[PDB]
Formats: sequence, structure tokens, C-alpha cells
Amino acid sequence: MKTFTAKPETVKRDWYVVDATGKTLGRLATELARRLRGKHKAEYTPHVDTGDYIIVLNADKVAVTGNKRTDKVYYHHTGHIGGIKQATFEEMIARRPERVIEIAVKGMLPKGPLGRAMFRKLKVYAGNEHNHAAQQPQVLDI
Amino acid sequence: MYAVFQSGGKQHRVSEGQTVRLEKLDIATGETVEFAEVLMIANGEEVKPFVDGGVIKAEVVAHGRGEKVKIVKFRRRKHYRKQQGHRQWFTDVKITGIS
Amino acid sequence: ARVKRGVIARARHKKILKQAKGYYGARSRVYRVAFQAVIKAGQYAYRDRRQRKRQFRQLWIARINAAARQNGISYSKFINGLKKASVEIDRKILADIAVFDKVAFTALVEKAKAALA
Amino acid sequence: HCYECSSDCPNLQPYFSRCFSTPVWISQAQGIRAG
Amino acid sequence: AVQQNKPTRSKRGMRRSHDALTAVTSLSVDKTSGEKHLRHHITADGYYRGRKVIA
Amino acid sequence: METIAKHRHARSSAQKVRLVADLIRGKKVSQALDILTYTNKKAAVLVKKVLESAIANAEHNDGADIDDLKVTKIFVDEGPSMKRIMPRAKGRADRILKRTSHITVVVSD
Amino acid sequence: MRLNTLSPAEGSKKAGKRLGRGIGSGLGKTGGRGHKGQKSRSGGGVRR
Amino acid sequence: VTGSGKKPWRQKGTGRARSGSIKSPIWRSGGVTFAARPQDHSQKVNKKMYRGALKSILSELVRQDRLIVVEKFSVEAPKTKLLAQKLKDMALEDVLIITGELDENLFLAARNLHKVDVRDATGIDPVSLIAFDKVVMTADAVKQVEEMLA
RNA sequence: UGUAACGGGGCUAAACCAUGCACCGAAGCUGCGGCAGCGACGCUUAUGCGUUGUUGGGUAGGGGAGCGUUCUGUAAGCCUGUGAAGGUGUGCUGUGAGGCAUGCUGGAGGUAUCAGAAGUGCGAAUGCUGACAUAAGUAACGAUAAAGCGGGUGAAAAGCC
RNA sequence: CCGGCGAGGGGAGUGAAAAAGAACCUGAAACCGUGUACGUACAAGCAGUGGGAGCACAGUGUGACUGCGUAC
Repeated sequence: MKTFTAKPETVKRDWYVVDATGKTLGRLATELARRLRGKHKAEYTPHVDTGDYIIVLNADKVAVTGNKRTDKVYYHHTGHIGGIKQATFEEMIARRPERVIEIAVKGMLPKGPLGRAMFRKLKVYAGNEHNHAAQQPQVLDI
Repeated sequence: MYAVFQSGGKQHRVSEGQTVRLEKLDIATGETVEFAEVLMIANGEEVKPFVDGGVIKAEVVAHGRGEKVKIVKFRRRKHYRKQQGHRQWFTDVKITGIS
Repeated sequence: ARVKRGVIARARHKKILKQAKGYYGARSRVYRVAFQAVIKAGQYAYRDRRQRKRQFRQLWIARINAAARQNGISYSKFINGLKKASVEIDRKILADIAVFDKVAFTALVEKAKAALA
Repeated sequence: HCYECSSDCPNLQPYFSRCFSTPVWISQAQGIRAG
Repeated sequence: AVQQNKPTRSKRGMRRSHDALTAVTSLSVDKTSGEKHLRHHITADGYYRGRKVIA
Repeated sequence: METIAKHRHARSSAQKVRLVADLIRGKKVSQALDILTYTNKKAAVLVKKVLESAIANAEHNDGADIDDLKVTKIFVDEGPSMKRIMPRAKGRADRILKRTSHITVVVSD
Repeated sequence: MRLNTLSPAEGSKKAGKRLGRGIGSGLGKTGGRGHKGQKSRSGGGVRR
Repeated sequence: VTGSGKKPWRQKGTGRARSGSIKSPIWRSGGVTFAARPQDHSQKVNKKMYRGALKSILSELVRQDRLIVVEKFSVEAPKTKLLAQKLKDMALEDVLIITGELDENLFLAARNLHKVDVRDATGIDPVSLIAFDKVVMTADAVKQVEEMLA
């Protein structure tokens, strides 16, 4: 008797919406990655996207403890020999505050084609309003 | 109406009229076999140590060997190689009673 | 008694190229490459008969952990609560219940939550 | 019609095996300084 | 200046993805002799655009 | 009725002939003929001789009716190579492969 | 007692070491000789 | 192997494997490595091992009733037709006749019959006493064979 | 060269210290089935087989068992044109080398068994011979004295006349 | 018959057999094609292996995604 595996057609992902105001970033970002992956479901199977669609709202109001607002640096390299550009947390909140949740969640999702598809179900909005009224997202209280 | 019993060092969850493959029991083909140690009978209503009087009674179908596994042992650069085949004995039982 | 060895070397080579079906490129056609493809593929098959019993126990434990947390308990307290209650169901069947008969799992969690605390 | 001529090799190498292999006279590779 | 590894059947045919010749599919009928010809070329019998040019 | 014409030991290389064969694979045999007529390859002159022979092999032996024929199968095999010697610098010699081919046109109503 | 029924005594015929015939024989790749020395050469080995 | 002892190419320099003879056994058309010579495949048998074997074969031929002792086996004309009859009444087809005398009439009459062998009680051997279905011995011959095996 | 001195994300506890409990975690241990070696067993009454104990990572190396191939006997025997060897599939089963059955090719030879003898098993030796790839339809087409036209012939002409 | 009074081929015929046609018994493998099924154009690495959908066939084929995994 083989162990149950969920199928990528019979899986039904539900839509959730999350207000990220005042939340600690990687405490927020690890429950997002838990439910993007689908580990909160008994139907979890590690080769199938079984997760949810999560709408993150008010991404710019996400919080970090300590001195991390001015001292957490985001390093990326551009492929050219100068390359090593860097932005602190408060510079990242000004330029693209959506990127802070998206970078933090992406390190917690698995690496490969599947974890790149689990990232597709994270809809991050800087403001207080999304466009996905038609998908009827339930409020997911963190 | 399924139940959990435990036969060949492993536990199985069977329903009625289902064949389950177990380890090689030494009872002849066609004999009713009781599994008095039933871990959990469930239905609309469930019963869970062991149950007190629920017995899975099955009926022995066939005594075969499994699909052959090749055991290959290899140690690179150390002049060592060892092949071995394995077919594992099983016993198929059709479940004819969940009490 | 000269012995020509074309017949039994063909068969010995053909036996190994038959075990190499589906392999990419010269690993299906060339004997030298296909021999150590087949020897490596038997090496992996030995190793992943060990890893199969771990990867499924990994998969059950991750599903009981999810299905316990829908019923409001962690995997650790559910497995401790089952052992204090002397329930001897293994994790293969505990995960099988968790997707197929959820109301037979909420009864198991209750029988664990009771006898734990 | 007198066809299916062969592949007449060079009359230099008497081991047709290496006929198309190397010239077998001098091997000049000159840049080796090891100290 | 020389390969370190023999390229495959895969990469040999991948390179010839652009070696495939392109057919014409654009023959032009002549309005006085009905001969098919290349566009803006004279015919095999030497008509062109209704006029006998070469003969 | 599938009608075969072959040209064996075609003196063009099979890779050169296979370029022209992919132009007339599946085409109607009238459209296949003037693709080969306005194709500027040597293999185009070789393959057109086989196709014009399979056209006559169909209508002389198996039947008739040129106009519903199609070039159903067209495939070029490698014939026996003729081995030749090019002399190179410093006494060295190379092997020239005069590569023959096997052109097969299968026409079919 | 026919020609296809006569057998030797048990253990009267040992087989004979066949050297250098693979991994399973226990005599392959060195021939029971070990690695590179004088005694592993053909004809090598010092006098009495 | 017919060839020259000339080293085929030089030892260094050319990137070909080093060779020193066109007649080496690695090479095609030169050299068997441990080539055969004509040899003697004879074995020594002790006389008490040879006589102990023949005494143990003749003891077994009376066990499996394949020894039949006659008192005379002779045939009048040197004709294969008569001997072909010789063993039909005797009910024999694959037989070895062992006589004590020098019967050349009987000796020619079984020279064409494939399954019939005539001996002279002094050249009977291991393989002949086994590879025939019946062994038939004249009474003058079994006196001599009893003697030489003591 | 690029964060580059938590593996990363991230963490103000997800860090340390003390205590406690649970859980995860190996090819370890246990369960279940199988196999082999060694003993102790008189358990049998050649002693196989059984019963129990315990052991089975292995290079060099030692010891013990086999498999298959060609050849001799067994063989004027058995198989074989109602299809041999070989080749190519498939299925079945042996712990393995392997074995068997058979569909298609093949179109005349093959050998149970038990012994016997070895040119007895190859992936490597910059091995040897043949065949065929690869680079690649790439480089080159051998003096930069130079060609252009119109007729001709021809299936076809830049090169022949 | 097609072709250049070619080469090669398709018939017809011989023959048990021409997939015995002379580049001729058997015709392996490398290597090269065609047809079909499936996969493949956001995905990183000894190319397998364990899990595994979906699809195509009548168990077989393929193998998305995924764990482990640096040939001899």
C-alpha cells in the first residue's frame, strides 16, 4: 500500500491575506514560507506545490528589532567587476519595500523549480489594498 | 470500515475484500488466518492499546517471491566488487472480516 | 584447444547494455561508459533502499505534524501523548489516517491530548 | 565495370596502421624550461 | 584550439538547427506562356513579363 | 501503393543530401519537383532524378495517377566511403573520405 | 560402471590457481604477487 | 614468428605506445605467448594399480551381469554374415569377444561390425572392458586372464 | 574577483547560562522474513538433515567452493530441414558467474550426462588490427600572370573546341 | 520503364530463397538516418537513483517536479 501523494491537479490552494504591519520580519516571513510550501496541510508532499496564495499587505510597515533598520545590509552583485551594490533596510523600505518581504521569504523557500513556483504565490503589496477581491482572500491572522 | 493490524513487523491498514501483501507467513494457501491483535478499527465510529474483541480474519491467497533486487557493492580504486540478488518471500491475504 | 571468445563476450556485453536502457548518450550504447553507469546505478540502488525508509518516515512525520497542528497540538506532544496512552500505531498508518479519514485522526489527537495532560 | 577501388596508402609507412597517424621522424616541441 | 571532450549527437544537431535550407514556395507564373519561374527572372524559354526577351 | 526509387552510391555526402531532402518531405509530388528545380545545390540535381524516377516507377508498374502522389518517405543513408590520401606539410599524410550516400524516395498515392 | 559414470575421489583433484582473471577469483590484478617490487616482476626474485 | 628484430619505431618521441618487436604477442600476426610444443601426455600407472583396476572391473562385470563366459566362440568361415548371426542367438549387439587363441577367421568376421571387438586376452584394457555392453570370454581365455591378474 | 569570519534566510531570542521534559535523528539496536559461516549438540545412526549458540565491512594476501567457453571420451548415442549453430527480442528463475523456454531472422549442424585437456573469460597496458565517429560541412582548394565575351559540341560549359 | 544509348533504380523472370544480384552465406557492435509515443524553450553540476504526477499504449514506454548523489 503506497503512501498518499497529492496531485498537482486535485490540490486546491486557498487565498489568504496578511497585514504585515508591525510584525517582526523573519517571524512573519517563516510562517509565510510554511504556508506557501504547504506544510500546514496534512496533504503535504514535498515534490508538489500544495501551499496557499498569500497576499501580504502593508509591507513597508514590517518591523525589525534591535538596530537592524539601519544595520541590516542587502548585498547583491550585478555581474560586472564593480558589482557589489548594497542597500540597508531603511534604504530598501524607501526604494522597493515589497522586496524586503520577498527577499526574506525567498531564502526560506526551497531552491529549484518548485520553490521558484512557491514564490509565485506570494503577492506582496506596499499599500493597504490589493487587486484580488475576486479571489476572496480570507484574513490570516499573524 | 477499515482496520489497522500488525503482522510482519509492519502495520497495515486494510478494508474488506482487499488483498494485502505481508511477510511470509507459514500457513498453507487457502487457510483462514486470524489477526487477533487489531490496533484500530474505524468506521463512522472508531475503536482504538489493542481493541478488545475486534479480529481481522483473512484468507491466504498466494506465496510468491518478489521482484528481484540487485545488490551491487563497489569500492572504487580498491579492487572490490560484489553482486547479489534478492527475491523476498511474501504472502497475499484477502481480508474477509473486520470485526 | 583454441577458444574464440566472440560469442560469450557479446553476451556479457549485451547483458550490461540491456541494463542501461534509458541512459543518456553513450551510457546506453558504449560498453565502457554503460558498464560504470550500471555499476553506479546499482550502488545508488543499494544506498537508496536505506534512504527510502528514511525519506518516507520523513514524509509521514511531516504530515502527522501538520495534521496534529490542525487539531491543536504539535508532533512531539502528540507522539508523547500516544505513548503515554499506550497506542502503538506507527507513523505510516498515522499519516495514512491523516489524509484519508481526518475524523479518525481527530479522535487519535483527543486520545493523545487527554492521556498526555 | 572495374569498380570498388581501394584506399591506397602512402608508400612511406610500412605499418598502414600508423600510415595516417604521425610522420615518425622528428618531434620538435621547443619551449621547455624547467630550470 | 582543440576540444577536450567529444561533442555529442545532441550538440551536433543543435548546431545544425540553422543549417536547414529554406524552400522557395514563390514560383511565379508568366502571363503569356504559363511557365513557372523565379520572381524577376526570365523563364526557361526566355519569356519575361509577357514579352519574349531572349529566344 | 508505396513506390520506391533508390539511388545508391550517390557521390554526394549524406549531410549535404539530407539538407535538400527536408525540403520535399511530405510535399505533393508536383510541388516537390519545382522545389528541387529552383534549389541551387548539387544534391538538388541528384534527388530530383530519384523523385522523377519514382514518379515513373509508380505510373509504369504499380498504377497511374501522377497528380495524387506525395513524397511520403525521403531519407538519405551513408554509403561506403572511398578512402583517399591528401599529402600535407612536412611529410604528413591525411585520409580524405570521399563520402557516398544512398538516396531513397518513396512516393505514394 | 560406464565411461560416463566414473568419478575421481573427493579432493583428489584440486583445481589450480588461475591468476589475473578478475575480482571474484581473488587472484586478479596482481596474481597474488602484491605491488611493485622485485618479487612481482616476471622472473624476478633473488637466488637461494 | 617470421619477422625482423628491428624495433618498429623509436622508443621516445613518437606518441605511439612503445614497441620493440613486430612479433610481440600483443601485436596482430606475431607471437603466441606461451606457445605449444609437442608433448607427452602419457601417465605412469603402477602395475599393482593397473592390475587392481582390471581386477576391479572384472569383479564389477559379474555384478552387473555383463560378463558372459563361453567355452568356445569360433566361426567356421571367415565371414561377417555368420558372426552377424553368431550373437543373435547369443542375443548380443554391442559386445567384446576375448579369446585365448589366435583365431584369424573370427578376427576378420568382426572387423567390419562396429559394435563387436575381438581381442586375444593379453590386450584387454581399461576402456575396452567398460565401453562394451557385454564382455564374452572363452573358457581358455578366462583361464589366462585369471592368471595374469594373479 | 563578490556579501564572504552563522551554510543561508533570518533571529533580541531562533543567543548564552542553569534546570527539566518531549521529540527528531544512523546501514547502531529491536521487530519481521530470508541466506550463509562456525561451533555445541549423538539431534540423527556413513551422517546427511534438524535443534541452539554466535558470527558474516574489507585492500594486500591466504583458504574453500563454483560458472561458462573450445576440444576428447561416453557418441554409428540423443537433438536436428516439421529448422542446428549464430544473430535479435521477450518471458521465466538461480546468492552469483549464469540457466532455461520461446517469437523473428538464419538455412546445417549441435551436443544431456559424467569425466578429461586447456591458446579458458578483457575496459584499461600513450596495448595490436580493422571499422567508424569527433572537431566540421569547419580550414583549405598549392604562387595576386587576369580575364571577358560570342559561336560550337553536349544531358549539362567559368574551365573543352 | 526512369536516366545522359549513364550510374543507379523499379518491374518482369530465374530460383527453395535475390532481405542469395556478383560491393553476393550468416550480417553483431560502434556509428548514421527515417517513422512513431512521451518529454523538453525560467532552468544550473558524474546525468543516475529513491519518490513521483501527467500522458501514450497494451504490464510497457516516457518522465514534469523532488530527496540523495563529484566517473572508472
